[PDB]
Amino acid sequence: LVKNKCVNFNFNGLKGTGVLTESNKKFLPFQQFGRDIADTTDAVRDPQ
Amino acid sequence: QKLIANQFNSAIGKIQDSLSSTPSALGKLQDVVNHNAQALNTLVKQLS
Repeated sequence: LVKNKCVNFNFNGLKGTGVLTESNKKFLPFQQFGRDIADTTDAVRDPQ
Repeated sequence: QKLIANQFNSAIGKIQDSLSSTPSALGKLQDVVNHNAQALNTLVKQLS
């Protein structure tokens, strides 16, 4: 897991490109992804 | 001269209250701001 650097990423098939940072989001056990008002995944729980 | 100066001074004094008191006083400038913000937010929301 590379953090703080623009990378191509693939999280369980969710592909994208960007900077990954540690988050303060308060997810719940049934949530894997967080979404913005554009329906773009902007927060992800690492699978491992 | 003195009466005219006093009338002008009191009238100029009431402008602060008139603008700050009546809510929809700066409504035209606020309308410009809101229209820009709304158009950009609509553009963002259309991505979903």
